Amino acid sequence: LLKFKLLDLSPYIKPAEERPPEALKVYDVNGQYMADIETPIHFYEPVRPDLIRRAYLSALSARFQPKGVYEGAGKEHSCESFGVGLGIARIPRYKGHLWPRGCFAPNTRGGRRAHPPRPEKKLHEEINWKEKNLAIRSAIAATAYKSWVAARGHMVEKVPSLPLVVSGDAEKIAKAKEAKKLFEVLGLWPDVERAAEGVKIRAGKGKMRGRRYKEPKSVLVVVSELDVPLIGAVRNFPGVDVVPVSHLNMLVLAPGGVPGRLTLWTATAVERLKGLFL
Amino acid sequence: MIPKPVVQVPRSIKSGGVTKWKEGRGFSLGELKEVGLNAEQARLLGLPVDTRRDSVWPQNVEALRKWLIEVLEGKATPPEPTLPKVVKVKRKRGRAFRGLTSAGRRSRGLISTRFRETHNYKFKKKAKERRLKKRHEATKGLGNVLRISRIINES
Amino acid sequence: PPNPTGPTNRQLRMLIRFLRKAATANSANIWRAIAELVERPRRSRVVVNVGKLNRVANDGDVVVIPGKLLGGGELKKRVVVAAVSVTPKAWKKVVEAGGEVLTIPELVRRNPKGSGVKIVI
Amino acid sequence: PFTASAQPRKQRLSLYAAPLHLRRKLLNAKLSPELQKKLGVKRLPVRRGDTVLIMRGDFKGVTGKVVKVDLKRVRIFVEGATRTNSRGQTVYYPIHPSKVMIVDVDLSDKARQKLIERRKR
Amino acid sequence: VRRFKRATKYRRGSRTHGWGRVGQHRKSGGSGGKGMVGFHKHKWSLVMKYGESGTGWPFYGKHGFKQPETISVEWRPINVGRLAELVKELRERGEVREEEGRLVVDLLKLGYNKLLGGGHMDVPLVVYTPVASKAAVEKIAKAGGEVRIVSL
Amino acid sequence: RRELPQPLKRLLRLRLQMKRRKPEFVRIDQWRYKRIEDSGWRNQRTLDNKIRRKWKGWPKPVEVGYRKPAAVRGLHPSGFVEVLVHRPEDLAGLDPKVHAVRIGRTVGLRKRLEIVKKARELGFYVLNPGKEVVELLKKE
RNA sequence: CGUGGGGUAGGGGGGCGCGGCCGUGGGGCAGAAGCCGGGCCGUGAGGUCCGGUGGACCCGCGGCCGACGAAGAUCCCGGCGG
RNA sequence: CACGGGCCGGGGAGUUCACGGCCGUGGCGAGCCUAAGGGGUUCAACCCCGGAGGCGUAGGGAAACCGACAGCCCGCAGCGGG
RNA sequence: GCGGGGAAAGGAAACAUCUUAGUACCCGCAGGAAGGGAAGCCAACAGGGACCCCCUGAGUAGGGGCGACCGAAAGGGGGAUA
Ligand SMILES: [Mg+2]
Ligand SMILES: [Mg+2]
Ligand SMILES: [Mg+2]
Ligand SMILES: [Mg+2]
Ligand SMILES: [Mg+2]
Ligand SMILES: [Mg+2]
Ligand SMILES: [Mg+2]
Ligand SMILES: [Mg+2]
Ligand SMILES: [Mg+2]
Ligand SMILES: [Mg+2]
Ligand SMILES: [Mg+2]
Ligand SMILES: [Mg+2]
Ligand SMILES: [Mg+2]
Ligand SMILES: [Mg+2]
Ligand SMILES: [Mg+2]
Ligand SMILES: [Mg+2]
Ligand SMILES: [Mg+2]
Ligand SMILES: [Mg+2]
Ligand SMILES: [Mg+2]
Ligand SMILES: [Mg+2]
Ligand SMILES: [Mg+2]
Ligand SMILES: [Mg+2]
Ligand SMILES: [Mg+2]
Ligand SMILES: [Mg+2]
Repeated sequence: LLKFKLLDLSPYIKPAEERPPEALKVYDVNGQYMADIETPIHFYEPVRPDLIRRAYLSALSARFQPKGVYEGAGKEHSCESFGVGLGIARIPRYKGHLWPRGCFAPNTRGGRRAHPPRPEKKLHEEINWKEKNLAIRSAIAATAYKSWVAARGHMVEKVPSLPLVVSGDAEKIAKAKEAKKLFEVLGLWPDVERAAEGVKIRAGKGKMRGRRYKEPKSVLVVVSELDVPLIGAVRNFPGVDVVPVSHLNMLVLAPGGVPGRLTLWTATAVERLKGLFL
Repeated sequence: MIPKPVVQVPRSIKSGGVTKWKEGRGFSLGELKEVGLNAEQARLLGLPVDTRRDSVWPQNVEALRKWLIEVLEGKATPPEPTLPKVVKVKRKRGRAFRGLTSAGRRSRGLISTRFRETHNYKFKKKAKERRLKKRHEATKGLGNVLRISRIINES
Repeated sequence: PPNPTGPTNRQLRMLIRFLRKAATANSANIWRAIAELVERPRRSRVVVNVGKLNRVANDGDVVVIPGKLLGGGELKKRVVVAAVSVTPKAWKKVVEAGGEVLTIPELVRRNPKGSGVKIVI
Repeated sequence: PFTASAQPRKQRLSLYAAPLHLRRKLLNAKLSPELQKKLGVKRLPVRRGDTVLIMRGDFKGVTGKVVKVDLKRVRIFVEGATRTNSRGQTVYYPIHPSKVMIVDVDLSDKARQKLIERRKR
Repeated sequence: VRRFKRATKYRRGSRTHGWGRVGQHRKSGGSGGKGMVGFHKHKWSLVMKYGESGTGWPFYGKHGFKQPETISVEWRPINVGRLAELVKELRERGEVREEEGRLVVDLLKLGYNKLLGGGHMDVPLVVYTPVASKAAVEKIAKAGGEVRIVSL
Repeated sequence: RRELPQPLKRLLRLRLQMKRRKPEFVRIDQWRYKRIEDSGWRNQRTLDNKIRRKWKGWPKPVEVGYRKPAAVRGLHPSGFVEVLVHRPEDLAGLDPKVHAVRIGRTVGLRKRLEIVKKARELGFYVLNPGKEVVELLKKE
């Protein structure tokens, strides 16, 4: 049924890293192995970085705001070209006491900008809904590989197993200290430490516009439903994103347009995932 | 859940006999008489009432009977009545100067034709479309460009 | 124009590489031809409906489609068909016609030389 | 009342153009642990007559009595953090209130006790 | 999806921007008028290339009249082979009632107003259609079904 | 300094000769005009361009005939492959026989000392220790 | 493998640089950007390093987006010459 | 002995929208896509709904009106035989 | 926002009908919105059911030196509902 999803190119092409297992390991709040669950069908999608990049670029481009200049900028002076015969160039000039001063042309000081940004410009890159959901399934499948997460740049040496799934009791934790303990026992605290130490003051003009700090991404937490206490428990960690499973999107699944994000799935979220994005 | 009336979309000659259903303006007087209310009682209960409609649809009658049974048995809360709850009438200044008297209405063409078909409406509508660069006004000569392109590409 | 670049899909790129290697190894020109037909630009890629298989195939035929197989029309023959991709309706029709749907690498592994395989575009 | 906007231009505009009753909030300084145990509060607005310990700068470690507070600059003159000009006159270094810790409280003002009780509540 | 560099990047440094040095980039005189103009004087060669010789019909002139769309019928026909596929899908989905020992199809319910004769019929089915072609009726009869002409 | 095989030695000597004979690529009148004195090469598409037409006695245009041998292209004049190092952890994964270390220009003196000591103890050829680092290590 | 190597207009292919954004990895008061001279690398756009000056920001790599590259317009503004 | 620039610094020119043709890729495929809009959200992002409508699936004719293929041959690739 | 008076430049590769455009502009008169609004309606023998605004119908019908070019309405989906 998924034979076209898993294209076996043996023998002339040597196989890559193994597909995610038929079951998923589950860990308790204490970080211990507890049980197994059947792997959802979303994890069998092949990783497609081009499709992931397209879907991510669409989701990011939907956020931009229209920019422009003043419509009359450089154009409201009383000016006029005085023709030839005065020994001077025939660009428009000031009419009044400032007469020979150039005016209105894009090459004149104070003149209009020739091709400024227009607020009617289309910044959003639309994507088909089926294509977007296919890219989301591909990114979810990419989270289950250790190679992709390491290539994205996460610290996954201490993680017991990917896809990383925790028990459903973790959703009741309502305190940042308890959530930090859970991250420490599950091996995600090194990646959160990487984000917290890798925050930096970015170079350029973004500091004046409110982009002074460029922070890395550490861990994406997936819960079953909205308003669980774990969201408020973990949302203050540096680089950590927490969403319910129905709110999964490319902006959290593939930051930078690259697949493979260190994801902590709850068991109830993994059960709920089987009827979404398909 | 307050039921919504279901009416037939009018079957045009262009359609060729394909008929569909739509949300009507309100329940008919015949449908309301089938359940034992008039327009005033229905509007007090909060139902939408269309005294103009002549049709009587059995699905509308059944939905009305069911919901009215829940309402009378207290398992449902009716909405506020479908009657005017506010009366805001502004003082009119310069009606003759703004052409709102009978002579002004006649000269603006509202006595004879619809507001959408009056000439001032056409002027304002085309002005708004050209200002916003809306559907057809984003390109001038769109029809002629299409005609020539169709001739060239379908020869 | 922007010249043909080849597919951006790494699955298609690996499948083309697989077909070229199989053709070189087995001295089967069919795999080379199939790879050349699969490498084609996206605006002129091969798509075949199941109804065309009714004409261009009889019972017991092994057919390779260098592109997508779409489910259109009715199928009344029993055929083994391999394709780059198969729509759900096409796979359903091929199955209830008694036939089989294979991947192109599966067909290559089953028949390394591609003897008797018919190219259908 | 100080902007809640996240934009640095709005933040700096609010801080610079805050009226005096808002600029009083910028004189808040941490109390010593002993003063915290005594009063039940963690911060108090620095007032003339308070004794503070300078925690940063060239005069770090110097404790003195606050001789002057300027709300406009949001600055305080601390006894001991001084120097001599070219003519020999002694001048005070303007210290930001956030760089000192209050070790003595001037509680002779009735309004100050009300503020203390409000913060201890 | 693939992305390409804009032409202006290549054209920076070239003086004329691809418009040539003799015939430079000028105003609408370089296009021979503004808009779709000149087709009877200096683009008549274009008219003779694409349209009818002599009259130049599709560019210029009238031909015939239009029957009013508000009084004409908008037809949505369906061929017999496509109908067979549709009835197969409906019977699989349980949408078909075998009312008289045969399948029953309503074209108006399905969204069609005319039955054509393209394709093959393989099952006995009764069709309710306001219009059916001769070959469509004959092929339905060969299948063993029947066409019933309803009145609009 | 770096030992190379014999074809690479011959190619390095040839690259030295080609660098000696390579012309400087300038636009017309770059010597004359101060507003274009420091500009890089510009292949100006003009009517009466004589550099492009390769007239004898004029400057020469940029061509791929002047390309140096590919096997030794981009090598340091000592023969080593230069690697930009911005901290002592950058030294991991480098081979001292093949690679030379070039410290980043904005690396501070404190980190430069550690980079130089680690690289020299590992046997790397450090190209640009710096005058201050050289004085400190001489003093040590 | 080629009795391949000139080329304006023009068509096609690749790359360098500038401002910002999404990621990723770093440098900086033991001295960032900028400026002056110099060595090395690259056919080249350009890169990189050294010495001086300077005093807080900046950069490598992958992706994306532009108010993105000047020698000239009796060009505009300013400064300054014979 | 054709016109422009005294010099230097900085500025200085193929933009965006609509529509159409085409190309390179990606999704789905006898079907493809939703628009306005609605619900939720960590709130212009994002998730879900919304198939109205548009294009394709059948053409011919001014219109009334009518309404469509696997039969044969040549033959590239490919396959099989010598 | 409402009522009234009301161009030309340009386009049509000349130009007058035309367009530009009931625009620029002018005169008068209101509100926080204005105007519209409750069938002497639309449809076609099947039925909708005041009005405004949004998406569509649609550059379709139609107007027009039938040239340039101009250009609905009914119907459907929504906001809202008296
Ligand atoms: Mg300006
Ligand atoms: Mg874009
Ligand atoms: Mg800078
Ligand atoms: Mg128009
Ligand atoms: Mg030309
Ligand atoms: Mg000429
Ligand atoms: Mg010119
Ligand atoms: Mg003529
Ligand atoms: Mg006639
Ligand atoms: Mg010449
Ligand atoms: Mg420096
Ligand atoms: Mg050549
Ligand atoms: Mg970059
Ligand atoms: Mg020039
Ligand atoms: Mg001057
Ligand atoms: Mg002078
Ligand atoms: Mg001249
Ligand atoms: Mg001159
Ligand atoms: Mg104009
Ligand atoms: Mg004219
Ligand atoms: Mg004229
Ligand atoms: Mg109002
Ligand atoms: Mg009113
Ligand atoms: Mg008009």
